[PDB]
Amino acid sequence: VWSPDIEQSFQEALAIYPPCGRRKIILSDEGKMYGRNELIARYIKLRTGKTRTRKQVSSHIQVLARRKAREIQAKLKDQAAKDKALQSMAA
DNA sequence: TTGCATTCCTCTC
DNA sequence: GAGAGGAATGCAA
Repeated sequence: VWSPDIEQSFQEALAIYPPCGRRKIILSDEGKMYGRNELIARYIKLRTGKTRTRKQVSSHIQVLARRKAREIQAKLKDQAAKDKALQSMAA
């Protein structure tokens, strides 16, 4: 589903299409309405050839955000317990 | 526990 | 109403 090749081009898309600000929507000269994940999905097909839904992309963007949000706090908790012990014991 | 999908929300048009 | 991104849920493994 997120095979190394599809994953590669997805990582490529992330570098190609920078993250959006508050404005999430843009119109082409023909009037078709565009989002970042839609472009990302589009770029996948361009390089991979495979089909990845606009929503499949959004799901992936989410889980990567989840992970990094964990890895940072799991570090802020792995030491918060070591700090708590030394303090609770120093009492 | 979490990587997937799927709904819910709120924006532009 | 159409269609979008992103947060909320839903859901096996």
